Amino acid sequence: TRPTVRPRNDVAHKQLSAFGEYVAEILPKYVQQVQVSCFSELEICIHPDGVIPVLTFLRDHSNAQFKSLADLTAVDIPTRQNRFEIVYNLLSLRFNSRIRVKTYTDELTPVESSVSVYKAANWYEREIWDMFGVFFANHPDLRRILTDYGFEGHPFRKDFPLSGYVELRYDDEVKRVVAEPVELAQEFRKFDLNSPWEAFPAYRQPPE
Amino acid sequence: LLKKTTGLVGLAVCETPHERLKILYTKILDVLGHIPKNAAYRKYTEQITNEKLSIVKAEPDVKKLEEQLQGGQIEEVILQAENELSLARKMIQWKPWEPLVEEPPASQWKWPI
Amino acid sequence: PLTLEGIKDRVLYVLKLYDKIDPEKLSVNSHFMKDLGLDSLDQVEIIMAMEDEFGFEIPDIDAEKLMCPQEIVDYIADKKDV
Amino acid sequence: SNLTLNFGPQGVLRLVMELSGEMVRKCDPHIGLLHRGTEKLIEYKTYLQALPYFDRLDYVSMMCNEQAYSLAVEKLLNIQPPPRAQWIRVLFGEITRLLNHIMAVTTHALDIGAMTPFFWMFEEREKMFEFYERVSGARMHAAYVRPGGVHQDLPLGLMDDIYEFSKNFSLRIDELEEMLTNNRIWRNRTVDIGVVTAEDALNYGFSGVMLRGSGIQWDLRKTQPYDVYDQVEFDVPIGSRGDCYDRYLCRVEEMRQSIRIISQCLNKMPPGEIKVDDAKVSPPKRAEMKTSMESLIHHFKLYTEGYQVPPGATYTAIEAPKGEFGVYLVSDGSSRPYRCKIKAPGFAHLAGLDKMSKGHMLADVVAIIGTQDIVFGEVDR
Amino acid sequence: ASATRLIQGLRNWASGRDLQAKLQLRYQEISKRTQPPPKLPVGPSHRLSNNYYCARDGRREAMPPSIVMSSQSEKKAVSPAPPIKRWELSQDEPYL
Amino acid sequence: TSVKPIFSRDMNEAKRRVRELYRAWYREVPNTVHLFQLDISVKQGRDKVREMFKKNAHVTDPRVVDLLVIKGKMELEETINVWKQRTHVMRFFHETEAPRPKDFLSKFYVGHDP
Amino acid sequence: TYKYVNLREPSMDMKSVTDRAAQTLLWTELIRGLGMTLSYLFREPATINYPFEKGPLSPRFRGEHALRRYPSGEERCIACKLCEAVCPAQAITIEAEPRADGSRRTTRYDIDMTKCIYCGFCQEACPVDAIVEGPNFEFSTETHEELLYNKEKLLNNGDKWEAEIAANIQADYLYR
Ligand code: SF4
Ligand code: SF4
Repeated sequence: TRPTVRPRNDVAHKQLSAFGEYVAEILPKYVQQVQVSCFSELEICIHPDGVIPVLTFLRDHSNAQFKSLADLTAVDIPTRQNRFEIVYNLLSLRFNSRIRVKTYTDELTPVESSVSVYKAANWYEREIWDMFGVFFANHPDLRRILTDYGFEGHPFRKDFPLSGYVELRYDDEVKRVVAEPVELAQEFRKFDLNSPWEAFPAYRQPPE
Repeated sequence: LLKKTTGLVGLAVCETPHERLKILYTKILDVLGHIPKNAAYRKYTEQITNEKLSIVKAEPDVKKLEEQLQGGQIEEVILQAENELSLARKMIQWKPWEPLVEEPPASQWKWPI
Repeated sequence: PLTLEGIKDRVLYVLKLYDKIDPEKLSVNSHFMKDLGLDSLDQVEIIMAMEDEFGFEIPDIDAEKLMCPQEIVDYIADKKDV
Repeated sequence: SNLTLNFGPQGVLRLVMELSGEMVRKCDPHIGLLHRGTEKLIEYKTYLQALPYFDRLDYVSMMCNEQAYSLAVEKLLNIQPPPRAQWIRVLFGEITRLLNHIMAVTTHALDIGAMTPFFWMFEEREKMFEFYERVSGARMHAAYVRPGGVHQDLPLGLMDDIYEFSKNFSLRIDELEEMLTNNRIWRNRTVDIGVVTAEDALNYGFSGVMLRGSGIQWDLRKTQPYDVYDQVEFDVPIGSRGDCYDRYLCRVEEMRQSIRIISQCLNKMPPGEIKVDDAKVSPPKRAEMKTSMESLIHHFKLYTEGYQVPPGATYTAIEAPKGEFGVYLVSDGSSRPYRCKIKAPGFAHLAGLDKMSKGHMLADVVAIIGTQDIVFGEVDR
Repeated sequence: ASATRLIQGLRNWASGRDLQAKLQLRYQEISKRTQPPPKLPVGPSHRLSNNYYCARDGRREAMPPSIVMSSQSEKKAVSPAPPIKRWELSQDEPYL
Repeated sequence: TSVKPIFSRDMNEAKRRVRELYRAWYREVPNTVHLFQLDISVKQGRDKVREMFKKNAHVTDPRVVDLLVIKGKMELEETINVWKQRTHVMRFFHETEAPRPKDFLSKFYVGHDP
Repeated sequence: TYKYVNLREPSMDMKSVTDRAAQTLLWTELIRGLGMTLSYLFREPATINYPFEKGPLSPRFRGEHALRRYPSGEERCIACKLCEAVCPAQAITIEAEPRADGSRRTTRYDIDMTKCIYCGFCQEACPVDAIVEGPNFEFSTETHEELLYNKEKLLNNGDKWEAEIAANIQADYLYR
């Protein structure tokens, strides 16, 4: 498996497993899972009440020192009762490392805003309001950032269509750009591309 | 040696880093004594703070203390000790050594679905 | 703000400028919800018309308890001397 | 009372200023004017089909974002490119870095008023777009760096022209630097302007020059290295005061060090293939597509279905010229992504615009919007 | 390259640099637009023996993420990696 | 079935928030018609605000009406601060749209849509 | 491995202080900038004489689409729909049926050139080299629907541009 296969880094794998044990035993109040991927990336799956205690720990503890917030993300998974999966990507410059902190919410439970810890989130989770509808409590200026001002709905929810429900055009009667129900000259053609043969036996889920 | 600048913008040069780190490390341990003993945060933070404080008490030089504390300039070691002190003062209020507040739902971290 | 008859007639003048209230059916003790047949937002904009006339901010906890114009004129009497 | 201005869209940006005469008390950038819903359209398209969206995010740093997405997909696939494809990726990534820093420095000088080095350096930028058109067929959006390597091998005589360009480009940097660096008017527009402390730069999620102008010694080509950046020799410029002038000097020195890297990549290009020799990921050659049965089946299934990526989530960050460019890719096991969050540096930089323009004036706002190299395609997605 | 030596000397004096050595206009020193045809090499998997795909499969050697902790002694405090080695200053041109 | 609240603890605090939001919109509508120089009357804009409040009147969940009050606050912030243009204000008045068929018979005549 | 830009201390002897004051009072670096701009005044400009002179291109260039034929007049396209399957913009719409001699051919082959992103996945997915993205970039129109090509327009593009398309494919197919 020399030329074409990506080489495994067992050193960083063992180090991130040890640090995952470390975070799981310092903070047992919120840490629900700790997992390390096969390409050596650490995920800390926590409870949504501990967004501020976990992220302030990793920012401030001298073995962690995750000073930088790289990215803040939500993922919509409609088969869960807590469909939204909030992802914090953190960068430690002292230990040259990256950690993923993952929590969850549904449409109505608010998540505590991490602008007290990382001010970078002041737009990021604001984006999560515009795109997903996840409210963030105790945010300084929470409003839409990317969609148009009168836009109803949250676009990156997976029950939201690819096109919108409204389209704009200039109307000369009212001398104004107006919104109308969307009608395409050609429908977006849904392709069914999934092969019916199993690709990865390692990821095989056990049946019922 | 009177290091003229730290290199980092907004971080001024501390004149006496040894006494400052000794005061901050003993204050970390004094705040950290209020945590129960079975908490892993107290044991780990006492361990790393005692290692750092023994290294500070072992060396009179600033620069060799920088090459053996292994944390960059001495002023950001001071700033990290301040961050650790504020963290321990928060960790007293949060009390995170307790058990898990709520089990997750059954397929909450199952991926792929 | 001086005489209670003037304040009561001014409250009735506000309510008779309000289009949805029947002027014949309107009395001093008539309830807004179950006599006059008004929405809650009708009563809310009545209270805002009273703030336009009398010129003082009425809070929320004591604007919900104003269910007849007698309670309104007694509230204005209690926020003044008369 | 105090003044409130609306510098509207007459990229593009809406600005709501709260001013106190000449000063700036509050800067609210209203964005979303180029929000096109890229990372929702990625969800319905395959990995090869989602590749050309990354060309159009940072549309002056095309092959860099191609490289970051290709590294994310190759990390989830557990495959690696051949060495020649890696040296080609680093070569064209540093050519892309020259493109982006010419765009950055010359438009930052154009907005302040120095309109001449714009025209002087876009001829060099025109020659590098000819390099892109020779390697891929399009001048800007190449769709060249793909998961598995690159799409097609270098045409014969391209490296001699990259040599002839790189031999002369340092004089172009020198005459740009002659026009601007020691110029007292350029220094008066950039020295006291937007001083960013290192702790607030780490806290605000800044990356790249926005960190390194403030003295933070962080470059992802050194610390978290990708394809062959541990095999090239270059220096990382570090600022001292965290202002617009140090960030200007950092970008000029990154052009210098990119020329150094391009010289080393021209002298160290290895022979070999340019795609991964797994034909279940990268497509076979057209000569063997038209002769072999397995290769025709793999051509059919890669250009209709695409490769299935194993289920998993990754955050792959590279050092784009604007900073840390990241792709958080979530794969559910199919041949289309489940999720693709696109971290771009300009979003966090434009979030920090409000702190960077406190206590400054109105004509310093254009200098601060210049020192953060803000392309609104990567900001609004 | 067509400028007379008076204009060329005025130009080199005004710039202060030797501009004919490094001209930003391209001339006959470029590659030919018509090239001889290539012969691209095959990769390492173009073999007729010892070339089973089950010994060079990348997508199927990737595993699900190993769960370190789940909710279903005097061990050392650890960091996610050793601390970052301090960068050495350049010897080429440190501006020092 | 025990959930974490957003702002309100029951329906009465939520109706307090709905009531204050309606008060703020009712005060804002004359300024909105004035500075956007809209062609509608003040009464017609107030009827549109009454229609948009009564559209969601069936909700009996405190968290849902909490998020509705928050989104009405965001719309009011985009109206007071001149962030919306005239087009965004007039998108509530679906003027250029055709009248939709209401009965069975005209919907039978025009197409297949129930 | 790092270098400090802008960490020089200026000298403080009378020589260098007088040098900096002469630079202040006599505007020496401003004269340096004037000298560089005067140097570019006496250069030959980089300006080509378009439309009579054209910018240099390569045989890989991705311009206007065309449908090629075999050297017997038979069109190469056999309706396999790989090009609309891989089209990242869904700009290609294909409909097919067997024609009168039983051949697998298209009845509809549309490319919306206003949807097209000009990335050439259709020419590299095509197993028979039928659709190509040829050399033409000067095909601007005065009307939007003139950029909505059907099969007849693309076959006329192939018949118009085959003498150049075949030479570009001849010059480039060994890299593919
Ligand atoms: S060039 Fe790309 S976008 Fe255009 S028709 Fe071909 S595959 Fe589609
Ligand atoms: S143009 Fe080529 S890829 Fe498209 S349907 Fe025809 S033969 Fe297939």
